[PDB]
Amino acid sequence: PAVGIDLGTTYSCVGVFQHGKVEIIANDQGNRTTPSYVAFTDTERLIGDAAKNQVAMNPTNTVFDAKRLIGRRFDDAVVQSDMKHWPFMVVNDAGRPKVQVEYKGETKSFYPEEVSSMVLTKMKEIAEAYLGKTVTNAVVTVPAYFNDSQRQATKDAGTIAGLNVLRIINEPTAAAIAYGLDKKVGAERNVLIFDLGGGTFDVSILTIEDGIFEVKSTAGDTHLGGEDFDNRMVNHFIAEFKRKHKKDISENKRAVRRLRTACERAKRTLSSSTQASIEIDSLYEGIDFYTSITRARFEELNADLFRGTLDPVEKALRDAKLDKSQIHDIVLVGGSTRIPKIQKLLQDFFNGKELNKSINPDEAVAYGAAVQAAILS
Amino acid sequence: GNSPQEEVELKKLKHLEKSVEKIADQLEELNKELTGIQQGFLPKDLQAEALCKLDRRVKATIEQFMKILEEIDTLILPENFKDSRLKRKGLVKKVQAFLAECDTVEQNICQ
Ligand SMILES: Nc1ncnc2c1nc(NCc1ccc(Cl)c(Cl)c1)n2[C@@H]1O[C@H](CO)[C@@H](O)[C@H]1O
Ligand SMILES: [Cl-]
Repeated sequence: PAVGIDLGTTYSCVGVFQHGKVEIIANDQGNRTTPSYVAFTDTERLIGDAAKNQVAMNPTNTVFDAKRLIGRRFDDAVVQSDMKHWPFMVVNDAGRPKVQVEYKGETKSFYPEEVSSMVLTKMKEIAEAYLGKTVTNAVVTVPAYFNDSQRQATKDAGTIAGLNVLRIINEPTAAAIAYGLDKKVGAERNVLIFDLGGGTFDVSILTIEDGIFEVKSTAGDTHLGGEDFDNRMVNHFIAEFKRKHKKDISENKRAVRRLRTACERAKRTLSSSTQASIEIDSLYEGIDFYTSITRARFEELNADLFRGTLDPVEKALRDAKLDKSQIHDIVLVGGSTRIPKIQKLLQDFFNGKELNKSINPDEAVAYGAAVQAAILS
Repeated sequence: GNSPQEEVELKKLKHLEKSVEKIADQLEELNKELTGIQQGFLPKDLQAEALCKLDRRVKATIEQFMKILEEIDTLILPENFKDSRLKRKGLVKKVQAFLAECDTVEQNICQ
């Protein structure tokens, strides 16, 4: 057995190509993705869902977003600017970052690939629970814009975890492989991969001719995702509470959290029907918040954000010296790409060109990495 | 006009009411240990460590209550589902009162 692992910033996914078909493995809790979270307590280490569930009770010794620190030096613009927003401690070990935590009372410290090996041990254990075999061979994916140190740091993380890293494959190369784009014939084909997740937005241009891939260009927005769309709804409904009850809910953490959770869920509902209802009883000062939002209202709240997803697209094409007319395939990955308006904008950019979106966009990178680990295996 | 579908909702709410009862028992357990630990037994540095262990567990209780709320907040009950709507709201206010109990504890120990 050989597995493909998407090692995500927020969540990870493991596939195995078996019986002519990729099976995206469900974890011990029944979920097809696993949060890339690790928590240290008085008594034990928690990885995945167990580590995410308890991030409110222990935010200090709960580590995440380690993929933003892996392979980087300590004064990377990026390590510096995300350190500002992480409850866990990033220390400087002679210019390399290490996460410091409290674990059974002893203060412990860990390089990001020790934290990332933890998640890879999780994903590996996960697949072995489904298969009832030992699992050691894997393909692990990285972002196309990853450098040598970042590629090697990830490979290491796998090796520390007991895996045999058959290869490190870029995420868009993984997605493209999922859609049998490497199987097409003859003439060279340009491929735009549109990766919009919960928190980031990555654009890639790749070329494929005869099953041979090259990265052309890389763009994106490091802090645009579904979380920004949830906030636009939160603002909308806070202003609406204020209009109907003349109450300001926004300094109530638990009311805003309740609202925001109903927002995120209603948003998903809006990718598949045209109106979402919400009932939150006793939201603030005992007052029931019953409301409803249409897909057009949700779209309008996010209008600038949806269309601005096109400036990394145009900008990736600039960098690749390609006319928007010379992209032969468009592929959608990351969960926020279910939003119809976004699928629509994009089609209407590529003068009405079709899109590859039939494989669950949360699952497509691990799918492709599965398909490729079986071939390399 | 009692309908078969309302029974579905009343069953969810009953399942949620029994979880709520588990966390309320945890909250009772915490208050009991609080009372006993503040009751002098340990040197004050060691009490502090004990009280911070409880604090973290009150935090988990708060969290567990929030997760129940979040799931209650997924229900859509027609106006004619009067029995369900009353149960949903009874339950929300129960949790909310329990949440005040937690804050009261958490607010005092381990800062
Ligand atoms: N149908 C959808 N419409 C709009 N956005 C969706 C979306 N699905 C997701 N993500 C995946 C998802 C599926 C099921 C669940 Cl219960 C969850 Cl929490 C997330 N997202 C967003 O993708 C990001 C990664 O999860 C998140 O922003 C999520 O809200
Ligand atoms: Cl997900």
